[PDB]
Amino acid sequence: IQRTPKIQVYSRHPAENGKSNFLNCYVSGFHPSDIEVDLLKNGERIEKVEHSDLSFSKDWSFYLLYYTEFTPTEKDEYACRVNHVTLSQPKIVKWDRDM
Amino acid sequence: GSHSMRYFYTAMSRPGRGEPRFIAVGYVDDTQFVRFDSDAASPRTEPRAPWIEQEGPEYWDRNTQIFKTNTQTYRESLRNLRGYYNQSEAGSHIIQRMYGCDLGPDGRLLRGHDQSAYDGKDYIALNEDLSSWTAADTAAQITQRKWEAARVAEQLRAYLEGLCVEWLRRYLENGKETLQRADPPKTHVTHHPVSDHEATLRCWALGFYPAEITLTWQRDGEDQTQDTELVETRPAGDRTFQKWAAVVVPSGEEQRYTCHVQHEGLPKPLTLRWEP
Amino acid sequence: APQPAPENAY
Repeated sequence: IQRTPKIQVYSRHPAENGKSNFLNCYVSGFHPSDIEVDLLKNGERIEKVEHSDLSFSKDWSFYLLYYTEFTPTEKDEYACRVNHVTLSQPKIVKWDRDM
Repeated sequence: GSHSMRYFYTAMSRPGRGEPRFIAVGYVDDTQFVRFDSDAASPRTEPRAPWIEQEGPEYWDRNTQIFKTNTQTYRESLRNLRGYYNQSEAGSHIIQRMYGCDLGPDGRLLRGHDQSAYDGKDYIALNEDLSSWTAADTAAQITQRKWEAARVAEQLRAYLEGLCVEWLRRYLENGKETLQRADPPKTHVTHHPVSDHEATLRCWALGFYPAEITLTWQRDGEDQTQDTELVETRPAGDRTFQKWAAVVVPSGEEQRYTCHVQHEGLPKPLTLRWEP
Repeated sequence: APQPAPENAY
């Protein structure tokens, strides 16, 4: 049938407030392949965001990495918004620097 | 073995929104090196790793023609399978194909692969003998008779034992500084108090390559498999991967827990514990 | 390098 996406939001390097890093949202284990992923900054969609080329794992499920440079802070909140056919409502996952 | 090359093809139909999209990507171990997307402005095979750029024009035109030709053939195949399942022309479907060769640590062909799926379910796969097929259902059985009648296995075997291994060895050499370099994980243990009597110990592994790794928590020399939260290895975006394993423990008993890390880049497995 | 010979439709 169809498989819902697993989602992980994290940074490329250890988070250091005031220091430039990269924000990642890794969506995996989903099928079919169409998926909508947005990175958010304080609830607002970040404009410049890139993603890897569509590929899949041994179980045939797809995986994609969406990423964008960013400079962490104590106040600013970050998150990934994912929509897939298997989701009745877009799923939001906040960035947790300890995850 | 120690190395492999894989190509991954995805063809997706989308009725009412043009012809089926075809995308192809090639990898050597966990490093992608080429891509092709029939939806691009000007479809062409493009480089995705530094070491493949040196290939001449003939390489790229050859690749592009193959993927362009495939783009058309997969559209035919999607029509064929829709019929094999008596499906409607109104639904979107997906054929996926993975194929490649595995090399042993010495460089000899360990084994070849070629499997397909339809809508995420295994459909047909070339057996390890590289001579026979395993079809999942009566629909795939039609693809099988057709491929046996066209001596497809014979051609796959020649490529898998021939060109596949040849080009993989060439890539391994041109990109040896990275493809033949294992980067060990940077490890540490964090502590996150949950309640007055419980706390979370999270064992981290960062910046490692390749993606293969073993991360486990033990309590008293013993494994906490069923009690360990293990996230899926994830890409950092700089070629390396990350992974962590967590276990909730009774406050005060943290010293009875040890984290064990196994990675190709490690001459010897690592044992970690929380260091207050 | 990808499998070269023209692929047979499914």
